[PDB]
Amino acid sequence: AVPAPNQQPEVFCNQIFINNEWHDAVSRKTFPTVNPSTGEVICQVAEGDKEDVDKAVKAARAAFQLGSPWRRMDASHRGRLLNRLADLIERDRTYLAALETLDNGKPYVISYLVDLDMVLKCLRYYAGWADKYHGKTIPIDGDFFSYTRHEPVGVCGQIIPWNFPLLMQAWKLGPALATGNVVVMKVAEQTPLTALYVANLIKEAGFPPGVVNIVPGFGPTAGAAIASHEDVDKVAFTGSTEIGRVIQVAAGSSNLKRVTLELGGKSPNIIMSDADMDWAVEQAHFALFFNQGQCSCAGSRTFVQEDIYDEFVERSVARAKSRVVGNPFDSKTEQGPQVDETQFKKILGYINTGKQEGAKLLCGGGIAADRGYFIQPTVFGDVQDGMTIAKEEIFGPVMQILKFKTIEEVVGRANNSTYGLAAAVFTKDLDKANYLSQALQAGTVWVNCYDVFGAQSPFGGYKMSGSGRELGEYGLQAYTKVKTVTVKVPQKNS
Amino acid sequence: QAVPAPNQQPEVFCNQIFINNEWHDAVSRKTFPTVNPSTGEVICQVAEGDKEDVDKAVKAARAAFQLGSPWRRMDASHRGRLLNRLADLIERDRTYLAALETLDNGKPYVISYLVDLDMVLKCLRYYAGWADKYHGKTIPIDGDFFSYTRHEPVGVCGQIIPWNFPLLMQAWKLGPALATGNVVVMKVAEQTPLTALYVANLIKEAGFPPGVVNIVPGFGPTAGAAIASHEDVDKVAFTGSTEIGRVIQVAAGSSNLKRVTLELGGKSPNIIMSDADMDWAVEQAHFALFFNQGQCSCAGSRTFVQEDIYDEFVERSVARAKSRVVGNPFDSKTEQGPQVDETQFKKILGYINTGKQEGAKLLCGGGIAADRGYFIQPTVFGDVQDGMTIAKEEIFGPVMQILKFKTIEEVVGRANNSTYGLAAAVFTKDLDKANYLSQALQAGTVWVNCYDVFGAQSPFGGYKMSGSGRELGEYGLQAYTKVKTVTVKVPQKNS
Amino acid sequence: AVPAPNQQPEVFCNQIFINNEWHDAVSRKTFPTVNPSTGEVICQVAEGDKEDVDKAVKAARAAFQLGSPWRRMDASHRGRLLNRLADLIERDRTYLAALETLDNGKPYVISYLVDLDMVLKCLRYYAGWADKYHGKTIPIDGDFFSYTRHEPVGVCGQIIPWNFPLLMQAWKLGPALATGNVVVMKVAEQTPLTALYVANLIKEAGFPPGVVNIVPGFGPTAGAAIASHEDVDKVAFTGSTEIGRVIQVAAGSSNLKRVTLELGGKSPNIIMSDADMDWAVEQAHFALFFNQGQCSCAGSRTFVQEDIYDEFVERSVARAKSRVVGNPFDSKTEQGPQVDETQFKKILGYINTGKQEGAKLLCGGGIAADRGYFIQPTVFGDVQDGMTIAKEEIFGPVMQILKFKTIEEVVGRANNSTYGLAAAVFTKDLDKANYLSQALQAGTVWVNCYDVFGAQSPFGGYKMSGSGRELGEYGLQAYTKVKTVTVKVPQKNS
Amino acid sequence: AVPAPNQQPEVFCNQIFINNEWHDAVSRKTFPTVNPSTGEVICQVAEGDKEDVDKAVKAARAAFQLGSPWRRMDASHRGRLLNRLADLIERDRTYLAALETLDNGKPYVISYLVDLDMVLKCLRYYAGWADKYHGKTIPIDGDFFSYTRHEPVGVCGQIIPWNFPLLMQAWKLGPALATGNVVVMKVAEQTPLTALYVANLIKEAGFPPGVVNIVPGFGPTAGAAIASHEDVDKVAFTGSTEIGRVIQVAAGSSNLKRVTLELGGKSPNIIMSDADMDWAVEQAHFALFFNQGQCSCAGSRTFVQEDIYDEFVERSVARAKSRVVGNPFDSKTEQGPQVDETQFKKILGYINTGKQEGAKLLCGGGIAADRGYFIQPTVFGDVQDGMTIAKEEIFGPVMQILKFKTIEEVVGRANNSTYGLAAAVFTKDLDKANYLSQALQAGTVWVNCYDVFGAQSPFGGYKMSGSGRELGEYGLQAYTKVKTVTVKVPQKNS
Ligand SMILES: O=C(NCc1ccc2c(c1)OCO2)c1c(Cl)cccc1Cl
Ligand SMILES: O=C(NCc1ccc2c(c1)OCO2)c1c(Cl)cccc1Cl
Ligand SMILES: O=C(NCc1ccc2c(c1)OCO2)c1c(Cl)cccc1Cl
Ligand code: NA
Ligand code: NA
Ligand code: NA
Ligand code: NA
Repeated sequence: AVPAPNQQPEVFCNQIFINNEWHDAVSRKTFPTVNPSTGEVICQVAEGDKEDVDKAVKAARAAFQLGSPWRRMDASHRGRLLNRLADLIERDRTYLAALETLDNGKPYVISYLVDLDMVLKCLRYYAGWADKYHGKTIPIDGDFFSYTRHEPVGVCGQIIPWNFPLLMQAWKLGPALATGNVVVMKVAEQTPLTALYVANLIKEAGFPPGVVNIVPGFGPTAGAAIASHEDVDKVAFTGSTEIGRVIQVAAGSSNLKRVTLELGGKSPNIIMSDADMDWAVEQAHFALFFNQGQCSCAGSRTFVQEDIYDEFVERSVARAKSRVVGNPFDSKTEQGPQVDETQFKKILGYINTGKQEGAKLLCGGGIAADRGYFIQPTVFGDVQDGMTIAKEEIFGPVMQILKFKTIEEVVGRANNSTYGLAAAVFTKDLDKANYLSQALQAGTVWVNCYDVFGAQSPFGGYKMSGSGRELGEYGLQAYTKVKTVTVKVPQKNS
Repeated sequence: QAVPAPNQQPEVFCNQIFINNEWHDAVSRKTFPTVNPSTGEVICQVAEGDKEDVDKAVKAARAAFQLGSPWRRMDASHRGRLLNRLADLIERDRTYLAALETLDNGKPYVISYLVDLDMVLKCLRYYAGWADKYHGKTIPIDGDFFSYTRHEPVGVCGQIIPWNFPLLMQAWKLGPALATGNVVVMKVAEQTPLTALYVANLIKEAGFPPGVVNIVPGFGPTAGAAIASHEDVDKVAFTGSTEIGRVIQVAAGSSNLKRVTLELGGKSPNIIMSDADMDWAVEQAHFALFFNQGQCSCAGSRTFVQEDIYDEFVERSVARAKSRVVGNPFDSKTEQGPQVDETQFKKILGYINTGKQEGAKLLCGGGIAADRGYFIQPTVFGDVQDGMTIAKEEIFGPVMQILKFKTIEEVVGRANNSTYGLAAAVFTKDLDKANYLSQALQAGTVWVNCYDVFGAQSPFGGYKMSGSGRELGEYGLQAYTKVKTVTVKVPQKNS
Repeated sequence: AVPAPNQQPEVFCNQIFINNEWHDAVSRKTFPTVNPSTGEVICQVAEGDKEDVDKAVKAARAAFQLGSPWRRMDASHRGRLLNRLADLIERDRTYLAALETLDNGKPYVISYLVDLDMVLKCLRYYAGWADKYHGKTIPIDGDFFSYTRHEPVGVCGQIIPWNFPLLMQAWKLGPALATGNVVVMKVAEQTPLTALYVANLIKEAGFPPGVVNIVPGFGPTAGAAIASHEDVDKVAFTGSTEIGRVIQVAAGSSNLKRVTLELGGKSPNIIMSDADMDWAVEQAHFALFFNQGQCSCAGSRTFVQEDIYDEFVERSVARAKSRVVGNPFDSKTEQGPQVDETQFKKILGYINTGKQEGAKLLCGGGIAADRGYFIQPTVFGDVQDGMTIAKEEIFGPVMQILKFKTIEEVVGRANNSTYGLAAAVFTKDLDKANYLSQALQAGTVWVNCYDVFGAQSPFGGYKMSGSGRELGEYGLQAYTKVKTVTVKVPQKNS
Repeated sequence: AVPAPNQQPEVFCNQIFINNEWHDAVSRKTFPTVNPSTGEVICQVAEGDKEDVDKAVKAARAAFQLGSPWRRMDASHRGRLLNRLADLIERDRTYLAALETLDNGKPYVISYLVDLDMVLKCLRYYAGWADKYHGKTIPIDGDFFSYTRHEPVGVCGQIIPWNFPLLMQAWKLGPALATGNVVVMKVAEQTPLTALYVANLIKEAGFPPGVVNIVPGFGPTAGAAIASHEDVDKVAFTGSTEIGRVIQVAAGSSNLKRVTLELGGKSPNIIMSDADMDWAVEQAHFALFFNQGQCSCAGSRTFVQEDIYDEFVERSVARAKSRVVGNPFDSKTEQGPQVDETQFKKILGYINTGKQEGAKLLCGGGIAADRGYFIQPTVFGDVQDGMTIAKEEIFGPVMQILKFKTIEEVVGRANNSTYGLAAAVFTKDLDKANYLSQALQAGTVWVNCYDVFGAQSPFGGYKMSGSGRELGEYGLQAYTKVKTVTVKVPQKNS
């Protein structure tokens, strides 16, 4: 049950957010953001640059000063505030789902039922962590009392992508604020709007000024400013593998700030011959096509055992051909447009590359509409490991199906990747499942499911898919600094 | 490693009461005989501790626990060193202790050596590593305060251990209590005090301060009951029959509100799905029931077998029980030794006669295996029904119950229809069946495609009437730890 | 600020709460509850007994059945429910605060600012714990995958005292529900009203029927029925130590149910000569007299170093004499009546006992008013360790001041007690504080403060003051069962 | 209680350690290691370069392969091996302490009682962690079973310094091997000998070949090759802040490997007017001069309250003048030589800068012997914040004493540093101790003591002092990779 969408949501916030106030760029420059369904400009947005980031970092640093409201505040109260934000986001849930859909392209039903639900669950989960992340009292040798405090890292720079604007914002803000940090956040030029509105609610919820600061703008400018800043303590970045290198380089050439990265992937989805066919087919479709295919953990390498290959493919093509593409605000729409023109063209490039290399086109393969960046759900069969489409992140509605024989074989082929973000195993066999989840070199391994995310369970990549983890108790460690205090005592006893 | 040839008649060097690192006679000067179950002959006399010797033990322990004492001041890391030393000393005397364990208890020497001793060693060494790693917390309390917790020793811990695993039970008790800075007054089984008393000697040699560990051999209703009722015992831990754990607890509740943990009986279900690996399932089910002469609280004493494989399984099961070699525990061919004593001997025989009378199908064995010693034939009952006494009551002997079932919903309900809940097992190749069953079974430990798999790392304990609280793992430390909160006014609290 | 109270609040809930339903006793019996300030009957309340307990237990068992809504419910959602309950409670904060004062006698200002706030903070704390109490994956020897599940204990009997009716309810429900248990709760016959109103809010919050059942009645009847019930998996009791020994006895001869107890105390409050005099004096007054002296952790043995003893006693007597006793609804009132005639009489007896013992009566010592159960703030000086008033829990506004010379001396004297619930030290010296915080045999040691409770920090007794802990992560341990699952795997790797 | 030293220990191991075998450098080149007490060459050592690092890494990768002896080994057994290694090191304790002194210069008595003891305690501490670092079972939403495996990070590059050759090696090997990692370790060109002997003991203990590989050589060559390697999964560096940057840059332009740094410091040692004079003076001397002043956490900024400043400075100078410099093998020697000519000249240069900037040279300040790199214990008084010697890590026997007035003042000046490795407070006051321990921006705060290390308490810096922690349970985090496994189940229940 979903409330009727306002298909033309008004935009209220489009400037830079610092100290709970709205600011034009120092330069007074602005940039257009576009509706990827129509190609029409939604509105102009403040274009943040190095000098704007400087203002934002200075505001955060002051907010973080010892004895400030934010620093003195009860941990439990940081929790109440996160809970209040959740309630405000829920109050304006219909509006935000619509705004997300307008700015990003994903179906309003998914924005509402998935993205918005997950945002509420993430903030609410982390609200609970604010006063429960304990330090230790330590049985150290000698006549001493030793213990640790789990202190905030400090000023945290956070750069989030366009594929899940609201959710990614929440994945970052939850652990950061629960642990008492202050934030300087750069949002994607493609999808700045929803985050800017949330900043208004952050103000409304009662967060002290300077605790959260959002600077819309371009990456080569605003993003690198954060990563290179001499007073930023930590930088978390979710984006492509390409941009990620550009960040850790800039971040290491400054003040030795802490760095975490959530990057691309080429995740294998393995279908053993004893898997439930109907289930494995629907899940493989879901695994790849979700969010217009725009997921780092997309199941973009579908390994199918030879004995069931033909039937699996047969059933998969029918499912991809029945996938409804169109107006994101139509309840019946399964697939919206790609986020922008640059993505649109790049996806079409990979499709054409697939054909040249001898992959077998089974459906789609071309443009799905003359208006907006709609691409047809595309499926490639008989893919081989050495193909570009088998190796590179496409980030589009393009599915690759490979055939294997043995379980030992597929382990080697699934693991032969510079990526290692996620993987899946579909089988009914207890031993096969335990064998594969242990042997697969990925941060998350799903068994008989896919894209199962909980605020409670960590997500992150092995290898070149990134470092560190988000979500769960683990997501706190990156936003925490350990101080050991060791006190001479008259006589230590047990 | 290879099993060294055993001295089949090892000498006894310790048979008295151990208090403050010294050997005592009982006050009454009374001693009692401990028997060799393989021959029925007396091994030696053992000082017979009673309440008055327990009072000496508790006084001793209390003194060693005093603020400023060597034990209380000792670095936690050092308590770990002490535990490793003890382990090193036991490994030195492993051949001797393994043989002594066989002499006093009856279990095959090869098993004492390769199983019991290895597990004792692994248990002590594991907890040696916990000594300096069980942290309290610092806590982000509201207001201008600094709040933290100290995990302090619970104090004077009375520990009563059974006879089925004398060395191992000792280790399971000493490991966590010593790692966390406690002192102990231990009462060992009258059937098997010898090995525990020799280890008391090793505890001295290892360097533990006097009074940290005190051992009082004696009888249950006297020595054991005195620990449970003592006004200066802070914790009592009892492993044994469900029947006696009831008594022990009843005593603790009427004394000083001491902390109590129990490790009691069971009638654990071993569930064989039709898709199980047959040969594997057959050998594991045999092991699951017959191990240690069937003398395990977690014995797989209700063998549920899916109807399609029932006949084959029962046939293979009876073949294996028929081939199981019973005899002298020092002969390497022996898989089964005598039961622990005559009382058990007869109780098991009684249960067998009950099973026959109540209409269970006697498939093999069924009576005495030798004229001398407490040897019983490995016994298998087929067509066992839930309502039968032998399907309900713990037998603690080499008596196997095999029950037929049809569906997975059926077996879960039947397995869970028990006052016990110590352990359970599931043999199947299907992921969903394993997961469905491991979640649904009301048992403290669930084994999947294996049985009797223990590790110092993984907690062990029962649901329902099989006791309360756990042993082993990090959880074993909780029952031996006391939490103190210290909350301090500070000038200005900041994150 | 504090809103004006309705001094004659209406009563809505006075029956037995089972399956979200209000029931009369099977016997149709009711009992009168009395207003301690006036000695007048407030209303009649259903008198539950063994048959009513038996119905409650059955309902709880049924709600706890595998596949039930409460068992299948996401842990995070149990969290939502506790937060909703807290919200409904805060909604009715002004009303519940007045009802608490009417039935119990404590000053309304304190019911509102202390009791009700701590109730809210408690439930909101545990809401956070619902989906964060993880089991473990364990590196066991051999080719095995071993892990633990932290399952609920099941049907939990909870018996709560009359001194903090609402807060003790929360201390019990928070952890039990966060961990997925079901509850059969016996409330005190002196103060059943506020707890019954909360049950109404538990139904309104959306808790499934049977998850919380509340049976008002008497101890020898309803209480013993819970403790002795064959189908109750755990019993938690807070109250006098004598009655605690009975509850622990009932559980032993039934079904080996897990029992935790929170019992009495005779907590030492240690004042070193280097302490802040003004703070120490006001804190020692607070520590003994708070809640009409009706706290098990009351600082009922005030040890004062001999060099500041004369001055401390002077200030302490003056403070006691100025303490305003009267209508708990008058904002000027610091001290209401004792909870009932039985307590009233007990306190009078203890006062006389001290007098006959040769303790010096420095002020008070009699009845403070005609109506209700009011007792004059009373102070004894030159108290000795062997005195009955120095050893037994008085649970009234009766202060015991003792003189000591050295720190090594006061440690011994402080510890020479069969109780061990709490302790405090007042000093400015770092080493003195550490020495004493380590040496005192108490579950809680306060330094330069007293009665500082936080939802995050555990509370419970050493020795005969009880077993187990409430509050904090520790509060969850008693409400969880550990299950180990150990699985054979093909080949264990790190 | 110290065994007599062999003042000329024989060298048995001087090559590259790969696969438990001793290797010459590919180029066959070698370099001299010097005795800093005599300036004379002890012996030549294999000069490993990029090609050799390449061999070692391949060796490590092979030992880490799924199904290998190290990967299949019981975790408890990894612990048994660490204990065996510790026992072997204890067997050869006299020899190792003598060789440490010979190569490094530290007093033999210190090498024996401090260094080797701490080495033993570190290896034994972590041996105990081997089978106790659990993953989690997670109460995720939905019908799933979700859990984490704590897997090894893989091939770990470890570059260690020359100030604590043996202890540093153990600080790295302990956590790394306890978690099942494999290691390529680069030892200091100045002190490579003891570490290579320890590798012979690693072979003796029974560690599978390729689990530990040691490549002696130079920083710009061997050290850089490790950091830039495309098959190294993690890099841990300890040394100057300068080189730490080089490492973090090289380690970012390669394969996004994990990086932890332990860098320099300029740690504030704060003496309040109510401190114990005798104790504070001896401890401030220890804090600075320990190990020829060669400790990153040295108390190289001694702040003294003006009321006690004069007396503290007088006592400190007297103690510095009394410090015995000489042959490290002489039981009376308190201070040996600096590590090498480079450091020798660098410290004398800092001394020169100190005099040129107008800090009061109170004692020492020159060369202490005609042979070897001995420098007199030096004390500067009236040091100001803006002086080079008050800002830069000197890493030698050069003490700075500063005057302050208020606790608010000293807090601001102590934190006014790009370094935050450690700090200390000497006071008898409870409140002052707590205010400072919280306010000081350092990774370790000592109260009424200094340089108190325990295997159990974590160590590491804030800001430019590095990232991450060593020792304790936290020391395990940088060596662990988290895999989340999420499994579809029939019907989830609590
Ligand atoms: O709808 C779901 N995932 C969609 C999804 C895919 C990729 C994502 C994501 C959500 O969040 C970030 O990346 C989903 C499902 Cl089927 C089961 C459990 C929990 C969740 Cl959240
Ligand atoms: O008001 C307080 N305590 C009063 C109090 C006394 C005894 C109690 C209690 C509260 O809760 C149960 O027992 C109080 C104080 Cl002075 C400081 C910090 C936090 C709190 Cl909650
Ligand atoms: O000798 C000690 N520190 C000397 C020391 C200084 C700097 C260090 C170190 C040891 O290890 C690495 O850095 C020391 C002390 Cl006084 C007390 C407790 C534990 C320790 Cl280990
Ligand atoms: Na857009
Ligand atoms: Na015997
Ligand atoms: Na009342
Ligand atoms: Na050298």
